[PDB]
Formats: sequence, C-alpha cells, structure tokens
Amino acid sequence: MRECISIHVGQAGVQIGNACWELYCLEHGIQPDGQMPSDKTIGGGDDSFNTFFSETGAGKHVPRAVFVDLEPTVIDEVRTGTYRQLFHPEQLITGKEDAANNYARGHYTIGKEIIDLVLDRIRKLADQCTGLQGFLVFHSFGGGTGSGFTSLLMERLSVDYGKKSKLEFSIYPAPQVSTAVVEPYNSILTTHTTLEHSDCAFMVDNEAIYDICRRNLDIERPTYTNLNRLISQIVSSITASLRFDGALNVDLTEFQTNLVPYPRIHFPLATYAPVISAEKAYHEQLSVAEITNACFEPANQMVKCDPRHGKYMACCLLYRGDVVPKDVNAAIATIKTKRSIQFVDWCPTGFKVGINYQPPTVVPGGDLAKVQRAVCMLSNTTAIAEAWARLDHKFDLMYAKRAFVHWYVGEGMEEGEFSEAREDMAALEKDYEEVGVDSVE
Amino acid sequence: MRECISIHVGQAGVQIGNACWELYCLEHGIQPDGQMPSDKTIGGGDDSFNTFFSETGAGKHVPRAVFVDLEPTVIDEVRTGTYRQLFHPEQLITGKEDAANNYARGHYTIGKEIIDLVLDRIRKLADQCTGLQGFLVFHSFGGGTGSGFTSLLMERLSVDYGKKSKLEFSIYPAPQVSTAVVEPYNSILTTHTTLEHSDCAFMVDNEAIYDICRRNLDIERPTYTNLNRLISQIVSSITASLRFDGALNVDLTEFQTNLVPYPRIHFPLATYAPVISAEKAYHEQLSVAEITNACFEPANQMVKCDPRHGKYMACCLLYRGDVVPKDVNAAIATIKTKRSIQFVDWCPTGFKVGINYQPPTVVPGGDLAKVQRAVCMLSNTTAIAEAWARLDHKFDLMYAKRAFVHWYVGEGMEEGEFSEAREDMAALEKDYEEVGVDSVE
Amino acid sequence: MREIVHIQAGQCGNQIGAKFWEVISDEHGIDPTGSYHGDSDLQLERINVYYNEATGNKYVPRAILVDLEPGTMDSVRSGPFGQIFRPDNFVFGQSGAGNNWAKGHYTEGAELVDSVLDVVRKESESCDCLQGFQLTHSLGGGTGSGMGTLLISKIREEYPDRIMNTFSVMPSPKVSDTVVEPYNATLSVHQLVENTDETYCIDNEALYDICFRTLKLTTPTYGDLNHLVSATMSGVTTCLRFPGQLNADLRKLAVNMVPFPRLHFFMPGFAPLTSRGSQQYRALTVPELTQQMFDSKNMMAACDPRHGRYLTVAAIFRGRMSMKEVDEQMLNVQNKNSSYFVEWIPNNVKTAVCDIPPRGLKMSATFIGNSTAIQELFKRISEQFTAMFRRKAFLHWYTGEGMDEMEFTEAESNMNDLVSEYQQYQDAT
Amino acid sequence: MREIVHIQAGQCGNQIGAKFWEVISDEHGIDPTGSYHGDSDLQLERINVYYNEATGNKYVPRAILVDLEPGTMDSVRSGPFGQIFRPDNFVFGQSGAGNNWAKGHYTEGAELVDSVLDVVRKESESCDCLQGFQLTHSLGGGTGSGMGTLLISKIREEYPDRIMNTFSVMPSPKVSDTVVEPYNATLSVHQLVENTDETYCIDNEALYDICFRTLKLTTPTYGDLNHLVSATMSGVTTCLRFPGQLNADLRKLAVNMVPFPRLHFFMPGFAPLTSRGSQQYRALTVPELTQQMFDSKNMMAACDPRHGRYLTVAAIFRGRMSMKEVDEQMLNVQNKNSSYFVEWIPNNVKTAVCDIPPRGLKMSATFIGNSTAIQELFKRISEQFTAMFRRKAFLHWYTGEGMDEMEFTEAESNMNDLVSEYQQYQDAT
Ligand SMILES: CC(=O)O[C@H]1C(=O)[C@@]2(C)[C@H]([C@H](OC(=O)c3ccccc3)[C@]3(O)C[C@H](OC(=O)[C@H](O)[C@@H](NC(=O)c4ccccc4)c4ccccc4)C(C)=C1C3(C)C)[C@]1(OC(C)=O)CO[C@@H]1C[C@@H]2O
Ligand SMILES: CC(=O)O[C@H]1C(=O)[C@@]2(C)[C@H]([C@H](OC(=O)c3ccccc3)[C@]3(O)C[C@H](OC(=O)[C@H](O)[C@@H](NC(=O)c4ccccc4)c4ccccc4)C(C)=C1C3(C)C)[C@]1(OC(C)=O)CO[C@@H]1C[C@@H]2O
Ligand SMILES: Nc1nc2c(ncn2[C@@H]2O[C@H](COP(=O)(O)OP(=O)(O)OP(=O)(O)O)[C@@H](O)[C@H]2O)c(=O)[nH]1
Ligand SMILES: Nc1nc2c(ncn2[C@@H]2O[C@H](COP(=O)(O)OP(=O)(O)OP(=O)(O)O)[C@@H](O)[C@H]2O)c(=O)[nH]1
Ligand SMILES: Nc1nc2c(ncn2[C@@H]2O[C@H](COP(=O)(O)OP(=O)(O)O)[C@@H](O)[C@H]2O)c(=O)[nH]1
Ligand SMILES: Nc1nc2c(ncn2[C@@H]2O[C@H](COP(=O)(O)OP(=O)(O)O)[C@@H](O)[C@H]2O)c(=O)[nH]1
Ligand SMILES: [Mg+2]
Ligand SMILES: [Mg+2]
Repeated sequence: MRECISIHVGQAGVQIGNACWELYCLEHGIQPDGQMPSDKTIGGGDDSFNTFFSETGAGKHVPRAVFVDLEPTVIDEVRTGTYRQLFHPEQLITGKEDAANNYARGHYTIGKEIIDLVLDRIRKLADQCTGLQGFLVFHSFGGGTGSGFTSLLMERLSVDYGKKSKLEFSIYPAPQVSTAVVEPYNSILTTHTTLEHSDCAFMVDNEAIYDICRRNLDIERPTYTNLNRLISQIVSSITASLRFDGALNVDLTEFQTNLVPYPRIHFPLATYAPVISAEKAYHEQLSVAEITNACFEPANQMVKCDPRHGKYMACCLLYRGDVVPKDVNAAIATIKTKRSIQFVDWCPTGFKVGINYQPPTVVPGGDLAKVQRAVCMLSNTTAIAEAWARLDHKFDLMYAKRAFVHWYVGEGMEEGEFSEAREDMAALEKDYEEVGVDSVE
Repeated sequence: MRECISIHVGQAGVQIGNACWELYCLEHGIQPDGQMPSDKTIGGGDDSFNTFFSETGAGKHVPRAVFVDLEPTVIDEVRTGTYRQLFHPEQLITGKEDAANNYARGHYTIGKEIIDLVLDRIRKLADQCTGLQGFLVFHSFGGGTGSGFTSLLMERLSVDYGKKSKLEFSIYPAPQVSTAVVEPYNSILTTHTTLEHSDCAFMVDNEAIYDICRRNLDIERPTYTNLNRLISQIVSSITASLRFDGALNVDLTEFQTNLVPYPRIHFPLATYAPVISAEKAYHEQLSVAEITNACFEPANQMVKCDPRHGKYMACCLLYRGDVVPKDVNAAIATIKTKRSIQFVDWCPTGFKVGINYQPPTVVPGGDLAKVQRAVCMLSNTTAIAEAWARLDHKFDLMYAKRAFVHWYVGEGMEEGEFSEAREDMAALEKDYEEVGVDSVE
Repeated sequence: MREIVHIQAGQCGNQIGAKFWEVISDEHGIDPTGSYHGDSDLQLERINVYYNEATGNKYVPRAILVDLEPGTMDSVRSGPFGQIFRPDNFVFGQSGAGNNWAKGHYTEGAELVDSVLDVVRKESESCDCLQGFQLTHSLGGGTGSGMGTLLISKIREEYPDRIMNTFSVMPSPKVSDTVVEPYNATLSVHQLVENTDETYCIDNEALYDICFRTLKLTTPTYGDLNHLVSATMSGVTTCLRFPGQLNADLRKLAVNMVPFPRLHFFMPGFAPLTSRGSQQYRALTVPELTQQMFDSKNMMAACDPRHGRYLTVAAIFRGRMSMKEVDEQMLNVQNKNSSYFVEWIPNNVKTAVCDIPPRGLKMSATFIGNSTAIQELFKRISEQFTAMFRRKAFLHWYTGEGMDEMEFTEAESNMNDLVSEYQQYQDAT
Repeated sequence: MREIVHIQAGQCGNQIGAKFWEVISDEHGIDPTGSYHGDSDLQLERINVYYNEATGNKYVPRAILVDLEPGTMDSVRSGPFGQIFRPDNFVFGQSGAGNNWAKGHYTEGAELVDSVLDVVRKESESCDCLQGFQLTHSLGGGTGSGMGTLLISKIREEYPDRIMNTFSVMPSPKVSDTVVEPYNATLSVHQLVENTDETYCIDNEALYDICFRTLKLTTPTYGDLNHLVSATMSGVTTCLRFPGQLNADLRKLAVNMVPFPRLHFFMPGFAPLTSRGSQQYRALTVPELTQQMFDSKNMMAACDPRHGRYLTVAAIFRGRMSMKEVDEQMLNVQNKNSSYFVEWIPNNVKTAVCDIPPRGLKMSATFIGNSTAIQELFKRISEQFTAMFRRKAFLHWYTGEGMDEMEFTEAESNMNDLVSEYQQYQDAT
C-alpha cells in the first residue's frame, strides 16, 4: 500500500504537525489513544489507511511521523498534551541547546551528532512499508533548525534513498513582516539544498494567510492555532488521493511529472477556497465555477505574490467532495478565456484536475465549517521571482555592512558560504526571466 | 434568465433600497429571513424569480443588491433592522468619513481607494447570471456620494461592461425647496457623467411628490418613509415585465429603443396613478380611461415641471393588473385628440403600451391600498429643459461670486471642472430648443 | 400528399400559432396528447399535411417555434397545448430583439439562423413532398420583423420553388403599440416584396372593429383577435385537407390571385361572423354569406375597399352548397360593382368549394382579395417613415448594430414603388 | 466459433471495462454470479465468444486486467461485478506510471509484461480459435499509453494474424486533464500506426456534447460517458454473437473499412440517442436512425465531419428491419453528399444487419466511419507537441527513465506522415 513519511523539522514544523495529525485522526475515526471506536459499530472497513498509520496487533494505530527540533520545549507540549499516548515515544528531542536562529548551528555544530539518531530512526520506519514512498518534510525558512537541520537532513536522505519523491512544505519569510532580524540570512542559505535535493518545495507565507483570516474568515485576532489549520486543510488535499476513493486520483509521482517543467523551477505556490465563516456558509452558492474562480483574485494566494505580474507554467486543480466532472470543464474554458490569467506559449495544455470525492471535514473548535466541496490549486507561476527579489534585497542590504556574520563563521561555517548562496539565487532568479519570455521567429 | 443588478449609492439610494426590497419580498412571498413559506403550501412555482434573487441550495434567497455610501450610519440601520439576515453581509460601508456634500470627496479623494472593493464585488455578482443584464442604479443628485461616487462608478462600469443597459433613478433638486446650499454645485457636476455613460436617467423630485402625498393621498405630514414607497411602486412596474406574465411585456432593452430618440436626451420624467387614499378607494371607478387621464393634469407629474409648456417626444404607458387591451386604445385616441397634449411632427406614432397583468400589491403599514390596475407613464418631454434652467440659474448666481469653491478645488479637483460642466448644461439645454421646433418648407 | 411546415416568429407569431394549432386540432378531432379520437374516418386522410405521425398513434405538428425568447417559453409550454409540440423545435436564444430590426436581422438573427435551419432541413426530409411554408409573423416588432424576414431570405434561397405564405400582422393608423414601428415595417416590406409568393395584410384595428361593430363582444381579449385570424388560416388550406367539388391548393389561389409578381399583398375576410346565443334571427344560405364577405366592415386589413378597384378575389366556400347559387351570386356582385372592380380583366372572382364545414357551423367562407385599396396601408407608413427619417430620429439604435444609412433609402424606394404600382390600376382607363 | 480476449490497460480502461461487461452481461442475460437466467435460448449460442464456461453452469469473461494498480483494485473488486472476473487475471504491480510514458513502456512495463503474457497465453489456448484482441486503453495517461502499447508490441509479435482493435480514448482540444498529454499521444500513436488493424478515436468533448446537446442530461457523470462508449463496443461484435440477415465479423469491417494499411483511425457513432421518459415525440424507423447517425453532432471523435471527405463508412444495423429501406437510405445520403465523400470509390457505405436488438430498444445502429476529418485530431496534438518539445520542456522526467531525444523526433515524424496521408485525399482530384 502507498504511504508517506511525515518528517516535521523545527518549531514551525512541529507546530504544524500538531494540527496535521489532529485532522487525520478525525477523518479516519482514530481517537487520541490509538483506537478506532467509530468503525467498530459498523464492523468493516480498513479506514485507518496504511498511508499514514502503522497498525499493531492490539488494535492501536501509530503514525508514520518523526520530528526533530533540537529543543525540548516544543515536543514536551506533545509529550504531555492530548496526543501523548498516540505517537511512538521516539519523538527525537535531543538538543542540549536551541539552534539560535542561524544556519551554522545548524548544518554543522549541533545538527551533527544528533543526526545519527535521526537517519537510523527513518530506516527503522521506512522498512515497514511496501510500495510508494514520499517524504512529507515540514519546516520553515528563516529559523535555525528548520533551515539548518533540514539542509543536513536532505543531503543525508538523497543518498540513502536516491530518487524518492520529497514534498517539503516550507514557510517563507514575508516581504513586509519578519519575526527575526537574521531571517534573511537563513532563508538564502537553505536554498542551496532545497534547490538540489528536495524535488518539490511548497512555499506558503504568514502575511498572505493573515489577510485570509481577516477578510474571508472574519477573524480579527488570528493566533498560530488558526493559521496551521489552513495549512492542514491544504496538506490533507495534497495527499488525499493516496487514501480516498476518487474519480481522478493524482499520485505523488503525478505531481513531479506535471508541476515541474525544469529540474530547478519547483516552487508551486498553493491556494485554497476558505470563504467559509460560517455565517457566510449561507448567503452563497459555492458551486464549481465559484470555488474555481477563487484563484483569480490575488487576495487569495497563500504567498504575498501577485500572479498578474507573471506567467503561469502549469497548474493542478485538486478537488474534494461533491464535484461532478462536467462542471469542471465549464470552470476551465472560462479561465482560458480571461486575458489577465496569462500562460506561456510552450504550455498549451495548462491544467490537470484531480477529483477526489471525500468532503473536507471540520475540526471542532472553529473556525470554518462544513462546505460541500473545495480546491487546492498548485501552480508554479513566474511571479514567485519577484517574491525572492524582495528577499535577496534584504540579504544584500546587510551583506555590504558585514552584519551578523561572526555568529555564522564562528560556528564552523566558512564566510565564503554566503556568496555561494548568493550566486545560486542570482542565477535562479535569472532562470525565471528566461522561461517566461517566449521565443520569436 | 433575465436579471438586474440593483446598485444603490448614497443615503438617498440606500433609503430607497429599504423599501424597494421591502416590496419585492412581499410580492414573491419571501420572508425577511430568506425562506419562502407561502409557496410551500401549494408546492410549486419558482416565484422567487432569478431577476432579483439568487437562490442557494438551503432554500434561502439572496438579492442582487450591493450598496455603497461611505458612511456606516446608514447601513447600520440595515445591518440591525428587520432585513439583517436577508442580504449578503457584504454591504459595502467602508468610509472613515462622510463625503460632506461635495463632488470632490467624491470623485477623487475618498471615492478612490474604496472603489476597489466595489468593482470586484460586482464582478463576483455579475458572473452568476446568464442572460440579460441591467444596472438599476439608485442615487440622488446634490449629495456627496450620490453625485460624486456614482460618477466614479459609471466610468468604471462603462469599461468593464461596455454596452449594457443602465437605468439610474436620480432624485433631482427641486426648484423651490433645497435641503442644502451646495446642492446646485453637485447637481451640475454629476451631469457630465450621467449624460455620457448612463443610457437612461429617471429623474424624480421631492416637491412634486410632496403635493401628491398631500392632495391625493391626503397625508398632512409625509415623512421619508411615505415618499420612498411611491418611488418603489414606480420601480416595481418598470422592472415588472422581467418577472411576471403579461400580454405585452417590455424588456429593459425595449426602453432604450423607444424612449430615447437621440443619445443625449434620455431624461423621461416618470409618473403613476396614486389617487388611492384608501377612503377614496371607494367613490371612484378607476377604469382604464380614468387612470390614463391621470397624466393629463400637471398636478400628477413626479417632477416639478409643467408639460404643457413643451412638446412630447415618446411615451411609454406601462400597465398592471386587470387591463383589457381594447380599453387602452380608447384611452389613447382620446389623448391624441386633446390639443394641449402636444406632440412633435417627427414622432407620429407616440405611445407604446406594456400590459403586465399582475396587480400591484400593498405594503402593510399604509398608505394606499388594493387598486385593481395602475400605470407608470414614462415620457421624455421638452419641458424638462425649463426644470434645468431653474438649476443653472442657481449655479450661475453663486459662480460669479466665487462661493463654496475652495472646498471643491482644495480636494484634488481643479477649478476648471466647473465651467466644463457649465458648457455641457448650456449646450444640453440648447439641444431641447432645437428638437421641439419643427422644420418648415 | 402535400405537406406544409409552419414557422412562428415574433411574440405575436406563436400567440397566433398557439391558437392556430387548437383550431387545426379540433378540425381533425385531436386531443392535447395527439391521440386521434375523431368522429369520422374522413379527417384522417390528410393528417399528413400538418401532423406527422409518431410511435404509438400520436400526432405531432410540424411547428418550428423561432420566437420563444424565454418570457414566452414557459407560457406556451405551460399552456393548453404545450404537450403537443416537439420540444426540439423550440429554437431560441437569449437577450431578445428589443423592438429592433437590426437586432433581429444582423446581430442576434445571425447567431440563431443556423440553429433554426438545422431543424428546417430535418423537417423537410421527413416529408414526401413539400409545398407550403407558413410563417406567422408580425411587422412592427423585433424578432417578427428582422428575424422573421431573415429566414425567408434563407428558406426561399434553399427552396426556390415552394409557395411561401406569410400571414403578416401589420401596423395601424391609430393603434400604436410601438414607437419605432414605421422602421420595422419599411425594412420588412422591403424583404417581403422580393421573397414571398403571397402575404396577408392583417391589422388590429379591423379586428378591433369586428369584435365591436359585428360580434358585439364586451371585452375582446387578445385570444379573440387570434381566433378570427386563425379562422382564415385554416380556410386557405381547407381544400388541401378535405375533399370537395372544386378544389383549390395554396397554388391555384396564388396563380389566379396575383397578376404581377410584386402585387401579392392580400386582405382576408371571413363569414359568417355574427353575435348570438342560440336564437339568431337570420338564415345561413349562399346569398347570406356573400353580402357579408364583400362588406367593407368585414375585412381585416383596415382599409376602405370602396376607395379602390379589386384586382381579383377568391371566395373559398366550405360546407354543403349548390354550384349554381355559387356561380350566380359571384356574378351579380361583379355587375353591380362594375367600377369597384378592374374593367380590363374578364372575370375577377374565382370560386373554391370544399365539402366539409367547420365543427359547429353549417356553411362558411373566406374572402381573400387582392385590391388596390391596400395602397392606404403603404402610404401611411411611408408618410410616418419619412417624418422620422428626415430628422434622423431613432437611427443610432440601428446604425449602432451594423446597418448603414444607405439601406434605409433602399427600403423606402421599394415601398414607394408599390404605391406607384397600385395608384396606376386604381385609376380608370 | 470465434472468440475474443479483452484486455484493459490504464485506469480509464477498466472503468470503461467495468461498464463494458455489464452491457455484455445484460445483452446475454447473465447475473453477477455468472449464472445464466436468460429469457430465450438464442443468447447461449455464442456465450463462447466472451464468456468461457466454468464448473457448475457459471460463466467467466476472458478479461485480463493490466491496469489494477491498487487504487483501482478494491473498487473494481468492490463494485457491481467484482464477483465475475477471474481473480488470477488481475495483473498489476506497485508504484504506478505517474502519467509518464517512460514509466509505462521502459521501466515498470518491462517488469510486468512477463506476468501479463503468462496469462495471455493461458487464455489463448483455452480457446478453439481466436481472432479478437480488444484493448480498452486511453491515450494521454500513463499505463494506458506506455504499457498499453507495450503489450500490442508483444501480442502482435506472438500473434501476427489476429484482428487487433484498440478502443483508444484520445486527448481533447480544450478538456486538458493532463499537463503532459501531448507527449503521451505522440509516443502512443507512433505505436498504434504500426501495430493495430483498427483503432477507434474517441474523445471526451464529443461525449460531453451528446450528454448536453442531445441527451439533455443535467449532470453527466463518468458512468454516463462510458455507457455511450460501451454501446458501441457491443455494436461491433453484434454479428459475431447473434444471427442476422447480412453478417459482419470484426474482419469484414476491417477489410472494407480500411483502404491503405496506415489509414485505420475510426470515429464511432451510435443511434438512437434521445432524451425522454416514456412519452417521446418520434418514431423509430430506418430513415429515422439514418439522419442521426450521419449528423455531425453525434460523432464521438470531436472533429467536424463536414470539413473532410469520408473515405468509407460502415452502418452496423440491428433489430428487425427491411433491406430495401436499408439499401436505399444508404444510397440517398451518398448522392446528397457527393462532395462530402470521396468521388473515386464506387460505393462508400457498407451495410451490416443483425437480427437481435438491444433489450429495451426496437432498433439501433452503429456508425463506424473512416474519414479524412480526423486530420484535425492529429494536427492539434502535433502543434501542442512541437510547442512543448521546442523548449525541451518536460523531457527530464522522460530521459531520466531511459529514453533518448531521438525517439521523440521519430514519433513526431510518424504522426506528421498521417496528416500528409489525410490532407491528400481530403483534396479533390
Ligand atoms: C350554437 C352555435 O352554433 O354557436 C356558434 C356561434 O354562436 C357563432 C356566433 C360562432 C362562435 O364564435 C365566437 O363567438 C368567436 C369567438 C372568438 C373568436 C371568433 C369567434 C362560437 O364561439 C364558435 C363556434 O365555431 C366552431 O365551432 C368552429 O368550428 C370554429 N371553431 C373555433 O374557432 C374553435 C373554438 C374553440 C376551440 C376550438 C375551435 C372554427 C372556425 C374556422 C376554422 C376552424 C374552426 C360556433 C360555430 C359557435 C360558438 C361556439 C358560440 C362564431 O365564430 C365561429 C368561429 O364560428 C362567431 O360568429 C360565428 C357564428 C356562429 O354561429
Ligand atoms: C422506456 C424506454 O424505452 O427507455 C429507454 C430510453 O428511454 C432511452 C432514452 C435510452 C436510456 O439510456 C440512457 O438514458 C443512457 C444513460 C447512460 C448512457 C447512455 C444512455 C435507457 O436508460 C437505456 C435503455 O437501454 C437498454 O435497455 C439497452 O439494452 C442498452 N442497455 C444499457 O445500456 C444498460 C443499462 C443499464 C444496465 C445494463 C445495460 C444497451 C445498448 C447497447 C448495447 C447493449 C445494451 C433504454 C432502451 C431506455 C432507458 C432504460 C431509459 C437511451 O440509451 C440507450 C443505451 O438505449 C438514451 O438514448 C437511448 C434511447 C432510449 O429510448
Ligand atoms: N505558521 C506558523 N509559523 C511559525 C510557527 N512557529 C514559528 N513560525 C514561523 O517560523 C519562523 C521562525 O522559525 P521557527 O520554526 O520558530 O525556528 P526554529 O526552526 O525553531 O529554529 P531555531 O529556533 O532558530 O532553532 C518565523 O517566520 C515564524 O513566524 C507556527 O507554529 N506556525
Ligand atoms: N426621497 C428621499 N430623498 C432623500 C432621502 N435621503 C436624502 N434625500 C435627498 O437627497 C438629497 C441629499 O443627498 P443625500 O443622499 O442625503 O446625500 P449623500 O448621498 O449621503 O451624500 P453626502 O452625505 O453628501 O456624502 C436631498 O435632496 C434630500 O432631500 C430619502 O431617504 N428619500
Ligand atoms: N393579434 C395579436 N397581435 C399581437 C399579439 N401580441 C402582440 N401583438 C401585436 O404585435 C405587435 C407588437 O409586436 P410583438 O409580437 O409583441 O413584438 P416581438 O416579440 O418583438 O415580435 C403590435 O402591433 C401588437 O399589437 C397577439 O397575441 N395577437
Ligand atoms: N471516458 C472516461 N475517461 C476517463 C476515465 N477516467 C479517466 N479518463 C480520462 O483518461 C485520461 C486520463 O488518463 P487515466 O486513465 O486516468 O490515466 P492512467 O491511469 O495513467 O491511464 C483523461 O483524458 C481523462 O479524461 C473514465 O472513467 N472514463
Ligand atoms: Mg526554535
Ligand atoms: Mg450622506
């Protein structure tokens, strides 16, 4: 049976893992103590699907999850919370000190000597599965372990596994609001191994989801509990075809074939249709043509990024629930008519529709409610290049002044590592200028 | 199905929208909470017609209405009144300050930056409809947002929609009674975009409906609740053929073909037959020849305007209820005999009869009652030119003294805008002097 | 046998047409479901003409409905006979004409004529032999004036040898239910001179006159004006459907009734029209029907027939008669009215005698007459037209849809040549 | 008697195939357990064709299922007819193709074709004589495009003299459910020119069109597009299974229908398709079926048939008919459409008349036609292909599985030669 290995890294990765595994346990019926008392009433069905859940003989279910953060403070919430007895008790903590927001403590100093517990734990976990693999990595750019330790975890998993698909779901630094002053240093050093090893890098952002939680959801004070559920609804309908029974399922290998033209332009900028309130769950039809047109306006992109100032290359409409496959093509010939939704010449096909027909469920405790259908559009546009130039500019403004850099080179890393990461991002931004421009004859 | 988009603007537009949507909900059977418990007893009929009402799957009905006023004080009556849960919760308020009665705050200062919410909301509303469109705009001249913000809303909807019919129902400043001293400045600047963009401008007035509420209805103290119902009875029988089953229906495109000779003389001066009391609902036959002869006397025009001092060009008799089409032609050959009811040479056809046969209903709470038939005559006469010369004279008397004008040019607008709006109204009044005069040979 | 296709354009067209297929049905004895439950076997021999068969004993009219712009759709469907028309025939679009000619002939007509003629050809080849293309349309309006004469430009093009009768409701001198109406008559008579073999000029005033001056009806509704038109519409094709003693097709009329190829604008009459319960003070005989047919207050075109000379007329008699009283009553009228006819034609009146009356009546008739008195229906419009066109009054709703000013002067030149070729034969020589 | 093996590749393949064996079952009167409970004895004579016998009175289809990569496994097993297929036939692997051609033809196809052909040979030698190898696959996808044409490279190799029909669902000009789709069509038509005798070009747009323009269905699901395909799939082998008055094998079609050995891409039609309850306003006759078959809105390949000349067509009629109305309706179409056919062929249409209708119907048909209008299905892909290939757009997911750039230019050279050998006969001479 096809399966994934969800490897959360950092505090951002573990905090998202609080709610991704809160969502999975409610869809399948698994209580916070491993049992399945929902399907015992009916008496049939293996709904704790082996994509995400190892099953032991005593009826208990164990996830495929391992997470490393180099700080006990985050995981001790998991080891004392509601999901204490659910997970396996090897949630790898062992950090005698936090990374302190740098890539050099990090890829080199304390990420090493803890990685020996990490890779052996994945080998003890990967060898229980027959069939498809895929590493669902969860981290953030800008942090210390989400940037540094993931970079060590990719070059040590692109060797012991080779050509396996790696979907890594990174939280990207916002161009206007940054919760650290050294976050432009970490989010340029982590690109040098995201570009090489991880085949598909889902970037989301915190400011573009703040506006969604204010405008659509109408929440005036959104905490980090209410942001991570919206990423959790996205991550569910990315790996929904591996579990549920759809009319057009899209495997994790079918992303790599479709979303990714060239081996170094894999940054596809997820979206969703979260216009539930749920006061506005009435007053509104929410048909197939409605939720597909939610991707038109740049007030619903999950990244602070304007798609109208760039081409598209390839999109991937992934539906949920009561979707009829006829209504989809009405909502696609419409989009290919609109002249600001701009494509390149070299991709005339455009779209790809994955219709799963299990409806998205509702986490009790807010903040949206039971809609009958959804969409998670994944589209690598050319417009993500202007989202990086507002981050190379933050790097270059404090690289001329030689600021903050004695805590990077005084931890094992050489000071020449920074310009090696600048010559990628200068040349990787140069790649998006060529691909969007068509050739004339 | 054919449909309209009712866009109220200003406080005058929203206050009329309190009673236009009070009338529609009572004819079709829709309660103030979206349901239709009237037709559930019979069990058939789609009477919540899709001209005015979007239908969601939960049985609730949502109107086609959006209204912008740049002041929260007006719409917070709607958001707390009886029609709270009926409308969609995007009733666009967002004004941190009122317009303060000028065209420059207005078309330029605070009308801009709020219009970005407006046009996108219409696009989210227009793309749910297949077939006929028509923008039922509601505003007043003289005000700040009814004059200024409508002028920005017309030049931004004559580009994103092109050639769609726009029926805008303006309340015109009375020649004797004015509730503002700067109202002659606003009602000459709003003509420069009413003349160009809005294809058909229904002018009504407050003094000519005050006399109707005193003489016919016999109400000694008519508040603004009792005036807006008489406009609501007019607006119903303008867009009655789009809903109900008549013997001669008149589409909104059939107005443009008939009422409007030349592209800049579209000002047609509505009327009605409101001689109900309802003590005088007895004592009186109210036949077809009676209610058609109500347009003869200039004590029943809705504008303070004497039709006997001008020609007519084209009329449009629109009936309701128990009308037999034979009785109409008796009441028309009569009118073509009377020598003060004067036509031009170049229109020998004259009239056009639209017989809808659904009777006009009664809003409970006064002030008229159940008559069996009605008429809403729409006739662009030459006599409206003397209704403007009593407003250009109010403009010119305080333009020589350079009064009130530092709050117009000190808000972004140039002081040269005033003479550009005078050279229209001088030349537009010059157009009515040529059309009424026949050519001799 | 000889088969007819009935086309309905303009909202005036199907309203006459919905009453038309109720007169035809009760004349053949056919219920709303198409099941034949007639009295005799004599009315099954030519069901083939109007009603082609279906699977189990059911009959469907060959009725194309071009005019069901959706305000009229769910009234004709939700009517008396909405369960008799074939639902693929209901051909329409959205955003109807708007009492505009150019939005019937150039813009919305061009994006609908392909969907009509894909059903016209599928109703032609389900037939042994066609001759008839009845088009019930009206001048003055939108669809009935621009799109009604767009199909005749196409159907005569794909069928140059079919009898094309168009029962054309015309404007009035006083009853003006359309302000743009002298444009939709000038631009449509320009099409109906070139492209029809016969066309019947029917007005509403002479239908309002009969329901007051003769039938004494209190409130004549729109159903009771169409019930008089349809009694002529089933009176021209009577000899097609029923046996007789002197038959007349839609072509023995339109070879006799028309001298010159442009002079084919007819005025239809009907008799007996009278007002009663079951006590009426008269006697239905052949000289009784004759005086009422020729009476100037029982035309339908609303012109005075004694102002001009009849070119030739056709009296399609029905019921059981005697041919001597037919051929001698048609003689004495022609002699008493020697100036009221054309002198230089041998015999003006022809006769057509069927053998089956209507259901309730004992005898009936139909006066179809070609007269020079219809010069008045074309002079009034051509005075109303050149009054509007001189000022260029309503033209920016037409030139803004693709037309040119040099098609308006083409259309008034054609109608002014009919008046020239009617004033000539109205004069004596 | 003559026996057929049905192979199902790609996830589009068994979804059509699960509906396919439900139409075949109800045509022979066979329950989900394979127990025969039919009405007459006339449908047992050729159970041998599709259903070989089992121990106690039970029947098993000779259905190999290559495509059950395990997302589709426990839906076809847990379906209506999961208790009818032989469970050893469910041949699959792990880690399916991924909408990749090279992961269907070179990497996972090579480690599965040995396990398929070990079941193909065990279903060939349980037969008296084979002729038929039906392959229900789809272009555009993964398994259905690389592995579906890996078996045809092997099965035609081990059987050079069998009729190889592949009912190939093709890409669309607008409906793009696959971003890589102009690669999986170019690389698979390169295989299906060399290795098949006939292949039927079916699109989803012309199946979406019929369920809206003709069948008037509100929400056509994926079952109701396969229910139209399968009504053709049981319409080619009708004369094999049932007696007739002019029989036609899968080889009398594929000797007549194909002029030159590369020109074998067909477009299938079906009639009667209409939308009703139990009240429909028509009559099932032989001229009624004919106009619908040849109608341009009842193809399935989503090209305009009036853009090109039909080379030759085959009208496989069913039900009780009359051969004069068959041979004369097929004559009048060929004369009215003298430019729409090829002039330099004597008679283009052939006829095939069986004697058993479907279950509910009285008559039916199947229009299988070889046209030059299918040049449009190959020109659109060859424009979408050379747009992607010029930039070398998606090639590193294919050359990273073993291919070379000099197989892409081989595949576009072959498809561009079909368009050259279709533009020629579309021209007049
Ligand atoms: C007791 C009796 O004899 O009653 C007569 C009758 O009184 C009179 C007044 C009838 C009556 O007609 C009308 O009053 C009338 C109403 C609307 C429009 C036109 C006429 C009659 O209603 C009409 C009816 O006509 C028919 O039956 C014909 O077949 C007629 N049918 C229809 O028009 C028709 C009506 C409803 C449903 C279906 C068909 C017809 C005529 C020509 C071609 C086909 C059919 C008849 C003779 C009568 C009544 C019943 C009172 C008259 O009309 C006709 C068409 O015959 C009006 O002047 C004639 C003279 C008749 O004597
Ligand atoms: C009262 C009556 O006569 O009902 C008809 C009917 O109304 C119509 C509309 C049927 C109906 O078909 C459909 O609506 C339809 C649905 C999905 C996909 C395709 C069609 C019918 O459902 C389909 C059904 O078809 C059959 O029975 C054939 O044997 C057909 N069987 C199946 O497709 C089938 C369906 C379910 C289970 C098993 C088999 C067939 C055709 C070719 C080869 C083998 C079998 C028929 C005649 C009818 C109904 C029942 C309404 C029509 O279709 C067929 C295949 O006959 C649609 O247009 C035709 C014309 C028929 O008159
Ligand atoms: N959405 C979301 N973002 C978070 C969360 N926690 C931190 N972030 C974001 O992640 C970035 C900081 O990285 P962290 O993950 O906190 O850092 P870390 O990986 O623990 O690394 P060090 O603390 O530096 O060792 C900032 O941009 C935060 O806004 C969370 O729970 N949800
Ligand atoms: N009939 C009617 N007239 C009104 C109403 N409210 C205001 N008016 C008239 O409208 C004019 C004033 O314009 P308002 O609509 O109040 O002004 P506004 O559009 O809100 O603009 P500012 O307040 O200037 O921003 C005066 O002539 C009033 O008599 C109403 O509810 N009904
Ligand atoms: N006799 C008759 N005349 C009609 C009817 N409806 C409209 N009219 C006349 O038709 C003309 C108006 O055209 P109409 O058919 O309604 O416009 P259209 O829908 O644009 O073709 C006027 O002269 C009306 O008096 C009807 O049902 N019967
Ligand atoms: N008619 C039909 N088409 C299908 C079905 N499933 C997928 N498709 C079409 O098949 C193509 C996608 O290929 P698919 O069979 O799902 O991929 P595969 O599993 O890799 O072979 C697209 O053109 C889809 O529209 C089906 O059940 N019926
Ligand atoms: Mg941390
Ligand atoms: Mg105000």
